[PDB]
Amino acid sequence: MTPNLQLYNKAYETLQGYGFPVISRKEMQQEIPYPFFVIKMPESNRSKYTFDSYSGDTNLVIDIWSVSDDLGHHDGLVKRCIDDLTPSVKTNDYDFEEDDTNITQLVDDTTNQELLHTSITISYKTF
Amino acid sequence: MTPNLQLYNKAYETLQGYGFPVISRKEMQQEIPYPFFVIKMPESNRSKYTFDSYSGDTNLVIDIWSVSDDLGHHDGLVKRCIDDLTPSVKTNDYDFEEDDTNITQLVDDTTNQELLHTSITISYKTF
Amino acid sequence: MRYEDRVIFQLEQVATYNPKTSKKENTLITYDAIPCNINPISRARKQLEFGDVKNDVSVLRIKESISYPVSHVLVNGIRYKIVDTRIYRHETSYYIEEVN
Amino acid sequence: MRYEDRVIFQLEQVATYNPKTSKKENTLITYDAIPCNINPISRARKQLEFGDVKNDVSVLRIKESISYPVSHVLVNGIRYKIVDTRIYRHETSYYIEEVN
Amino acid sequence: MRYEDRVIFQLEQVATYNPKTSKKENTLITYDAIPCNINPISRARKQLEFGDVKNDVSVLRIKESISYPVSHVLVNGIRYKIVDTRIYRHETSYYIEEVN
Amino acid sequence: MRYEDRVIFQLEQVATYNPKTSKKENTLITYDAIPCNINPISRARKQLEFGDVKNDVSVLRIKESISYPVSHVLVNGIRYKIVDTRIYRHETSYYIEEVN
Amino acid sequence: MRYEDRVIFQLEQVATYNPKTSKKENTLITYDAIPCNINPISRARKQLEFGDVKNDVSVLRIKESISYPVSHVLVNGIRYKIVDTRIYRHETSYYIEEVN
Amino acid sequence: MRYEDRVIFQLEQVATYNPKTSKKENTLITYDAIPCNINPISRARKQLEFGDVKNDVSVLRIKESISYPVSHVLVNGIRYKIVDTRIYRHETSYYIEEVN
Amino acid sequence: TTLADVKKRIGLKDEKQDEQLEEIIKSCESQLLSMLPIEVEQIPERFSYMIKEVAVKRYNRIGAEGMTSEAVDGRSNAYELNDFKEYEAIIDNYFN
Amino acid sequence: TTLADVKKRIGLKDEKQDEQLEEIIKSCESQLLSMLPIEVEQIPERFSYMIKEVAVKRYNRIGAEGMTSEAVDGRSNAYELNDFKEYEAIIDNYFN
Amino acid sequence: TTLADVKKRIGLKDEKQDEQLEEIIKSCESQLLSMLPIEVEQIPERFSYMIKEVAVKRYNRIGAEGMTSEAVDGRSNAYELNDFKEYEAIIDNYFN
Amino acid sequence: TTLADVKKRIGLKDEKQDEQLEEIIKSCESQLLSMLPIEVEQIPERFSYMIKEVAVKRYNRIGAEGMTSEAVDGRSNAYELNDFKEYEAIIDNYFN
Amino acid sequence: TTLADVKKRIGLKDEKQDEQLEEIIKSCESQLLSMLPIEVEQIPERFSYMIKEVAVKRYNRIGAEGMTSEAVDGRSNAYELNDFKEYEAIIDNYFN
Amino acid sequence: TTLADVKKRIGLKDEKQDEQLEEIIKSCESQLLSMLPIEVEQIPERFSYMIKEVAVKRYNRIGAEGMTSEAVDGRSNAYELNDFKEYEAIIDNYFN
Repeated sequence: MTPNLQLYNKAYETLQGYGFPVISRKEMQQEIPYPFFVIKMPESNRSKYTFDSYSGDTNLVIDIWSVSDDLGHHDGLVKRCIDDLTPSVKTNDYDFEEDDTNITQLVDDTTNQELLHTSITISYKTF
Repeated sequence: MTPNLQLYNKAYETLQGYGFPVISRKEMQQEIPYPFFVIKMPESNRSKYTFDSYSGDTNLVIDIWSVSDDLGHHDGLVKRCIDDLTPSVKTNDYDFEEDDTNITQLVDDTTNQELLHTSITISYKTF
Repeated sequence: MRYEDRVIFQLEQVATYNPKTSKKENTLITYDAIPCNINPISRARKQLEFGDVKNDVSVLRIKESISYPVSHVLVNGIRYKIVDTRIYRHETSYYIEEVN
Repeated sequence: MRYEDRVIFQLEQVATYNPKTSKKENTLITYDAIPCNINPISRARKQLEFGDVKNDVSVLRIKESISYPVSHVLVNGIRYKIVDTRIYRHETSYYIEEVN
Repeated sequence: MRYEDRVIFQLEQVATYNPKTSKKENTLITYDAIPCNINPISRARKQLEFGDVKNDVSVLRIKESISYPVSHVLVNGIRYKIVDTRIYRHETSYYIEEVN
Repeated sequence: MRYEDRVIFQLEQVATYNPKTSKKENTLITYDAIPCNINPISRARKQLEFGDVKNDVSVLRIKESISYPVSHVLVNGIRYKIVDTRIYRHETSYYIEEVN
Repeated sequence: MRYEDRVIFQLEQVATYNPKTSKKENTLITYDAIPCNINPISRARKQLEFGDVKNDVSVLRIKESISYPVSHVLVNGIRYKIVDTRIYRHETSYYIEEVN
Repeated sequence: MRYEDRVIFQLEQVATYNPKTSKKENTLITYDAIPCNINPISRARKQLEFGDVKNDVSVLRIKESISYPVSHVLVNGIRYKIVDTRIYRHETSYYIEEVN
Repeated sequence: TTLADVKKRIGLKDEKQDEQLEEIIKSCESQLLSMLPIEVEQIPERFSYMIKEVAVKRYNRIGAEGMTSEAVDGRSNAYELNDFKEYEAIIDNYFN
Repeated sequence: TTLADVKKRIGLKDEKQDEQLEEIIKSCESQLLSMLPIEVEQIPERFSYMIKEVAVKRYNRIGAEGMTSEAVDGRSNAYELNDFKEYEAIIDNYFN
Repeated sequence: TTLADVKKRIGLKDEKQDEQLEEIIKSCESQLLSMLPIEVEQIPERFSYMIKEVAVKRYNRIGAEGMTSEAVDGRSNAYELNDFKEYEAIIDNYFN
Repeated sequence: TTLADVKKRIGLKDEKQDEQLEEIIKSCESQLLSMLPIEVEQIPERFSYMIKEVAVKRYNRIGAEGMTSEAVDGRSNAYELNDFKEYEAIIDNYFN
Repeated sequence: TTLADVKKRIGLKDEKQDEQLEEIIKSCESQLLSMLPIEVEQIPERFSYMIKEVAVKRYNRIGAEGMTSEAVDGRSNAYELNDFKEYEAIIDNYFN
Repeated sequence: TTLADVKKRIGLKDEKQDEQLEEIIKSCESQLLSMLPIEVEQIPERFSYMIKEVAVKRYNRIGAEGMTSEAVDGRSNAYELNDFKEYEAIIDNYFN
């Protein structure tokens, strides 16, 4: 596997354990209750790093949708993700270490309902 | 030949061996099963590098389309490409060495079907 | 107009944000059902950032007018937000869109 | 309406992603064929990122309505995704687009 | 035209900015009510940077014409800015939009 | 319809790229001429990256239908790519654009 | 056409820029008034970089044609720039927009 | 059609660029005048990078057709580029735009 | 008539509409036998095609039996004022 | 008639509308029995199909009983002026 | 007629529609034979072309038998009121 | 007529539509010979052009033999109500 | 007539359409000669212009012989009902 | 008439349409001389303007001699039903 799929599988194994639905994209016939997680396949740069290995920067985005009725709970999901996915993730072929994490939130009215949209970006240096 | 066509021919000779169809663009009367490879003609910068040679940066993009039913297999194609095209490519007139490779994936719904689109960029320094 | 269908009006009453508990729990006022007339149901693809949803953009009509504040309707088992209301002499007409 | 053509409805039932095997294998439910009416076939150029394809954007009509969930149709040997369904009193009308 | 409704015209007279007190307090001239004819009230969603508001874009009609300068109207308890005025031989027609 | 004009159908059959010789030489299958009906010739300015060209966007019509695959037509001495084909019960209609 | 209104044509004659005095003072030629026909006056909001202005976009009509060069018209006490002039056999029609 | 007006057709024949003298002097072939029919003259504002110009976008019609190549027309003392030509059975119709 | 002879003309090749076509044909036979004189007990074979032709007209009109015009999402049909109209001139002319 | 034969023609296999169709059929039977000669206590079996045909016409007209045309957003109907007009002539010609 | 001469006029060189055309021709022959005087057991060869002409009219009207007009997305038909109207006059004038 | 004289007027210069034009011409001759009195065995050469003219009308109408109007992707035709209408005034006026 | 005088009126200076115009003129001459009294073996020179006028009408109608209207993408024609209608009155009034 | 008197009214100032106008004028003279009684050998000068007026009507109608309406790329003309119609009331009223 690439580091992309290895990390993506670890992030699914994690977020899929909380009991809320986790998806890559919603299909039209599929009914999803709030809150829910969208998780998007990582990007990965690679370059020569030592005479014996590559290294690179692998970017993960996970994306949390909720009704705005209770923001303390939505923030509980954000903090739960970050605490499970940092400082380091470890898998069969690869190691990942948080370089930075960026949290941004929007109030979204596209759906005739006031939703909260949090986008969590984590940059992992990988070895 | 330019380094562009030399590399492009080597990348065809490679990817065309896997048994999936490889194309530069799809024409309307042409039926292509999934998965398939799109491969795009390299860009090449050139500049003076020593008193005796040029050198430059040649950019290859190969581009992998699949139905999202099985992502482990699609990732198997991505890893197979990268392992055949790196660290170095060698041809009649030119040498190529990986400076970096960038992998990005999208979930694509343009075609009323959920496809996976992976774009693999490899930057070769060339000599 | 044939006024066959029955609509339930609602007002979702917007609460103040409480920064001590991080909640802004709204409350719904909900009214007795009224005879109305409504367009045939659509179930269009709408294409949000997270993906496809079955939307319904529609118009609903009632004879004379209602005394009371409203914001959403429930009819045919679908809940809609009112996005225009248009007030003729003897008739009121509501443009409505499904939520979600 | 002349309801001459026969349509096969389908539901492609979306599975959960399995991160241990990297698969999300869907399953198709497929129904008995129904008499329908459909527009003449088009084969338009549609111009995707990878190139040209022969698309078909169309409408299909059936008398009364069906009890069961659907998502795609197969008719004339072309498979379509349903992109709107519009529910009149005695008739149902589906807007459909070819997949690929 | 039936000229049933009564409109109050206004001129909001623009003051100079006073940099010693940081104020530019305008003053409203307001006129006696005139018989007019007006479209049915809309209450459309308009979607500003801070959020949704109930807008009303409309037309108002009066017989012959008025001697005096105007800028806003108040009618049906809604205040509008005049955004076009169109001067026919025996009639004047004002395009108006609610403020807020 | 008066079916006066004669059209030659073609299929340009797409070859695989040969990386040893750097060629992807297609081959044209070309058919016997068919009676058709076609719009009057246009010669519009089309404005490409390299400059102006005389384009022709048009529709061509034939009675019943053809057994065989096609991709281009030659008629009036102009060669066109087929960009839609629309299949009625007793008639087929092709939308066509000149190449170049 | 009823040709009731009287229009004054003008030519604003463009001078050369004088770099010794930093002036390019134009001069207006102005003609005897002509019988014309014109649309009812509008006073639309137009929204410039510095703010709102009362614009008027209009059409003016005269019988046969005029011997002489023109560029602006003054009518109803508003000055307009001519932005199209359209020359029929027995009639001339000018599209005009207010300046400011 | 009344074919009253007389048109002069032209072909501006494009020369090769001569890099020794830095010239690509074209040559005009110009034909005998033909009876035609043409729309009334417009003189619209067109707004180029350097400023306003009086443009004229128009259509010209001739009976049957001409044997010879053309590219521009001169009529009413205005020179136009042909931008479409549309070839009916017994008539030819040219879309034309003024140069400058 | 047989059902099969109507079935052949409208191009059907399966069983999925037989219970409608049977009732349509049974109605056409009853109507035509209403138009003949009272002493007539059966439609004479000379007229048997009428039952087929009107059964096809009614097959197309299905879902619009009272309607002059019918539009549904860009498909529009308009219908003849009386199914047996051509045949009234034959039936009457034959008995009288 | 039975309900089931009107039901079979209109292809309606569920039971969601039997309450309406039983009233429609009861209406069509009563109207036809009003059009017969005053003495006639029973609808002739020669005419038993008219009840079914008009019941289907009326089934299609549900929601447009008093309306000559009906439209919304690209679904449109236009209706004929009298359900029994084709049959007024047949009922007349049979009793005269 | 033969089938093959109707087939030749409409330019239809395959066999995909012979099941429909054989029913159409059988219908046109029966209708013309209904329009003749009651004594006349055979269609006069003077009129043998009418069968072919109406069969072509009917071939074009497939899917619009009961419809005065038919349209969808820029394909539209409008149809004449009676296939035999031109020939009712000729058949009359020949026997009278 | 010859085929060639029709062929010349419609501007055809190849063989690709002969089997249709032959059947069209053969139908026009049969129809016109139906309009003449019963004692007439052949169309008199005085009328021979009618067969040509109607063969051209029918050549244009091909694929619309029953239709008042025909639209197909922006091309629209509307058709005269009867091909021989002008000539009925000549034929009748000549024999009577 | 000559061909050359029809040719001169329609301003047609090449030879690309003489095959069609010679058939059109041969048709117009034959039709006018059909409209004369039965005895009259020759078209009166008083009427020799009608052949030319109708030939020009027919030249314009090439491709619309049987059509009352014809349109495509902003080119449209609508045609009068009978080429000789103006002249039927003159031919009558001269012989009566 | 002279050609020049027609030429002056339509505002022409060159030679480029003379061969059409000559044939138009020659046709108008032939037609009007067809409308007068048989004993009349020449159009009387009292009517000479008719030849001019109709020559102008025909000059405008050139390229539409059979057509009720004519549209070509946004220019649309519709034509009077008969060029001599006003003058029939003068000609008849003068001789009778």
